[PDB]
Amino acid sequence: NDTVVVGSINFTEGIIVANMVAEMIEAHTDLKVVRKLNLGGENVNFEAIKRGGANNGIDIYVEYTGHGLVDILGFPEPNVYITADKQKNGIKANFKIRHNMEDGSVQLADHYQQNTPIGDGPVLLPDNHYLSTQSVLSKDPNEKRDHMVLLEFVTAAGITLSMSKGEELFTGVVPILVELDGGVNGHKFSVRGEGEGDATNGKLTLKFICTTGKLPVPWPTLVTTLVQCFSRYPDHMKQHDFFKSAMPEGYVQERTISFKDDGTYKTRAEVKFEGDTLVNRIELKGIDFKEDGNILGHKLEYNFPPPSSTDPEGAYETVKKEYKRKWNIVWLKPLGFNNTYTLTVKDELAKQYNLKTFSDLAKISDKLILGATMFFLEGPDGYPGLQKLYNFKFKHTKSMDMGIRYTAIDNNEVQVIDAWATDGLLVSHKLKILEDDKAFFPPYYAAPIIRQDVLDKHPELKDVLNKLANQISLEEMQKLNYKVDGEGQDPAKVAKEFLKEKGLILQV
Repeated sequence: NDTVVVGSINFTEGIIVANMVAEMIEAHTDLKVVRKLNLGGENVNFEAIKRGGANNGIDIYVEYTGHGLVDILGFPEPNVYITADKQKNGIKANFKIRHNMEDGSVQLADHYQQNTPIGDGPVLLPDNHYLSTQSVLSKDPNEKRDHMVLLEFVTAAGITLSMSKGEELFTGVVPILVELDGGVNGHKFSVRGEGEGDATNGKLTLKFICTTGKLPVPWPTLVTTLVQCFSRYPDHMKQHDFFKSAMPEGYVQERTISFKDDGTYKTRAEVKFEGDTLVNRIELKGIDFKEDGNILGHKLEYNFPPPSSTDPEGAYETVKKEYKRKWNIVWLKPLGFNNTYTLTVKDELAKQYNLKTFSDLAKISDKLILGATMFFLEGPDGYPGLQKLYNFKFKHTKSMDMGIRYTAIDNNEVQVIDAWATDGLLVSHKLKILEDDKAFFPPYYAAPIIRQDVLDKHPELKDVLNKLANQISLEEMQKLNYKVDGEGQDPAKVAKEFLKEKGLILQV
């Protein structure tokens, strides 16, 4: 008759699902369940489970795959979106790097990038596309200087299915020399990197050494600054490779890297051929940095995010793998619903304009008004990035909180609203969810997760909580959330009755 702590945030769905977990544990084990309400941040349950029931924490809670992937692990290494900068005869790029910290924090680094050809020869000005990079950081146990070994795989994509003279310089393996002279808050340092790039495979192998003693910043903060000419452009996208077309004269790459709540890097680099060697010479100035912050205090983990989702189940397997390795938290089987953020329209408008996807809406955005939450319109991963990816051009966008957007779309003041996919008010307001076809919002698959040691003390918990696998669909979770948010039913009572009518608990 041991006790385990199940945690829940003060949100309808969270309370319902934690009550379900609790009732399953108590119905199939001799264990007592302590239901702990956690109030606060988005990872309040994550810190509660890292603490554990032994120290006023929790042992089990229902986590979401996308939340863990994005805000705790900083998964996928961003797809770097590249656009033509016609005024500069070059390209622009913006992206976010998410540096991991040991405690589950994420240091954001917003990257703004300008590339301009060095010579006056013609270059490829690309259609909008992206470069996907997978970076692996490692160490040479025989190297006593501050150093980083970097292995990178870059592939171009974003365009559905002969070459410049500069790409002819990339048919084989090209030696790479990288020189960085940097100053961060007055701390001067130099980095020299030697290696080789192979653009036909998109592979980069480099060894960077701080030649001036200890590096005052963490090595991953410099990975993006310390050779996109070595990206692998598939045969149908080679006309969009600005970087190779600018060779051998090369290009100037300038970047502003804004570390959220910390200083900024401003980098200017010349990327060019010298002899056979592709040389990247960089000047870096870092300013406004807290000397005890994540960057100057060396609080970032020595890694880059693990590789992307080639398998549509590899997202969940990635959170499982990383949570077990870093904090010994076991991800159990998913509950079965994807509580992703979404745009919804009244179903009759969707039927009138044959709307099923976000891009169908983006083709008609200029006619429609968007009434959304501040959470959506102002989130660093909300409406800005969604608009840039879909080129949303809504007639107006109105900030509507405190129930205003629901009544607004009901009264046709607004035609599109943001919502959680399991919002209980969606069906009662005859609203249709549209599919994020470009996958801007991460899938949010709910799955119980448990400390590994708690599972060692009571190994029966895995099966008892996996009895809920694929047992709650999006529609079922919607109906229960409506049972709590439309009618005033008790979340514990709604949960217990759902589990009873599905036969998941033995009572009665």
